[PDB]
Amino acid sequence: QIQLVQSGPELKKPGETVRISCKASGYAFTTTGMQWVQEMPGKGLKWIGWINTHSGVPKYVEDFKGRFAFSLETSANTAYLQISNLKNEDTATYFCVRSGNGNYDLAYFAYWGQGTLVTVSAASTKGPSVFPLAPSSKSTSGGTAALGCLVKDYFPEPVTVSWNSGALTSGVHTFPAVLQSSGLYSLSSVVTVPSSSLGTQTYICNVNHKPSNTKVDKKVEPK
Amino acid sequence: TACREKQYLINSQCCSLCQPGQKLVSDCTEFTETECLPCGESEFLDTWNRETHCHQHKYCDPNLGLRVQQKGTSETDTICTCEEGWHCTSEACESCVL
Amino acid sequence: DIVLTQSPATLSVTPGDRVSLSCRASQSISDYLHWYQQKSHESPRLLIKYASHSISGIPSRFSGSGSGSDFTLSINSVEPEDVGIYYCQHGHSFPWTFGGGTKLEIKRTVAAPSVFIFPPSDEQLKSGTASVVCLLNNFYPREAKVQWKVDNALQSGNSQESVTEQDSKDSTYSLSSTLTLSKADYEKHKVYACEVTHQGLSSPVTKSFNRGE
Repeated sequence: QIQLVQSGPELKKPGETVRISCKASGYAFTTTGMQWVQEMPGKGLKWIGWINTHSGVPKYVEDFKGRFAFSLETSANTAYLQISNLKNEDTATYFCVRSGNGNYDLAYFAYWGQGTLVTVSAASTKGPSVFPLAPSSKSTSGGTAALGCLVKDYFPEPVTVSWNSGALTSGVHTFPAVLQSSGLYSLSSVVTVPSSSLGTQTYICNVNHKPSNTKVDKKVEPK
Repeated sequence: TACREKQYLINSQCCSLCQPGQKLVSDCTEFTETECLPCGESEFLDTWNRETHCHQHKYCDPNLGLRVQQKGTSETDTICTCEEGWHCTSEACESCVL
Repeated sequence: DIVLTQSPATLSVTPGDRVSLSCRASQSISDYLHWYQQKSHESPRLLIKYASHSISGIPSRFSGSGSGSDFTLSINSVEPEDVGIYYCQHGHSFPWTFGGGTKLEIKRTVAAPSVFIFPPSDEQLKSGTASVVCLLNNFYPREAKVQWKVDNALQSGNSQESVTEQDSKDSTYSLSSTLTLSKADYEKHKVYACEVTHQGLSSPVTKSFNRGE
């Protein structure tokens, strides 16, 4: 079907710029105008405005006008949004949206991108240190063995934690991250398996910190 | 190119318009006709339109002494009558007088 | 600029229930109202277009009603998966505004947490910091208390908790409390314990370990 793929997560110092990409596929890029939405950490949604994928003429909502700007590369079926003179207030997740089927207004957003988190900070990127939260074998709560990964001291958010290269899916709990005093983040990803498997099955956590090009695979392992 | 009237909407191909009373919601595809949904509460459209939003009915301001002759449909505007004591100022019907 | 007031702010509901999430606009917005469902760690999903019109793929349960200023998104038979934040957004004049959100909280039976204690890694220790983890897996309600104890000393202000979101399957939360020490403080003691205090627990549970065992 129709798909909206976005750029990776960015971190920029205040007063700089950033450009977020959006690669539309599954339709005729020029038939339907591209739109942008800003999701505030926790808080609500604000429509940034839209661009004409045929004329290239954008309509920006007043607050966003002047600092935010829609640009597109037709040849690549990619629309962009670049935020100039970055303010701390701009740390949010950014979505490119589509629908209806025309190159007009249409407020109904049937297709959303995955989101692009922009982090506005004076701080620099730090890669996570991954550590094993080892299973007991001996100690079992609900007949289940718990094991995990500690994704310690990293900046900025976010981190991608999957189990056994996506294969282990259910019973997994990747916690919300916690920013410590050190100004860095830390989270843990835990998975409840049946105790028997602790010998047979080999477990791997696949950690990915895109803002520091860090990709790790820890082998969990008991004792 | 080309495109037959009251259908003429063209973008790679010929799409049809919305019958008065309906507004556009999605363009047509190589193999899907136009969207069109009927005009909401208080709104109308009297044209075979390629329009996103319908228009609000005329109102008939009682502060100007206006009654309602025909309460508008999704196809016709509101026919603005003048007060059952006052004559209308000009050939239907903005200001009312004695 | 239009104002879309979504009340109640939150709404705790048992499954199977009929649900009615409301949205009221400052001006009359005619039929230009749309409904979005945003689940945890997921982008929003369009549910309803132009107040009443059904979206291709949206479960039968969801249906919308309303005109002008007051609108209502109704979930016919609330499921445990329908746990998320629900947004209304208009079209009737530039710019477009969203609403508050009405957080939908699924109700369920009491559930006791599964408790686990994790010693700091062989490697995390060669760094010079000790992180001891307490896991409270799949429980209800959210409210639970974790106290850490080092050689029966009640630890205070050196541990951080983070709780998950309500599971889309079993309507339960999960928590991770992490006591952090210097490698020095870790090596200087022996018994590490976390004492969990839940409604689903008759008597507080204390999972523990003795270092170098």
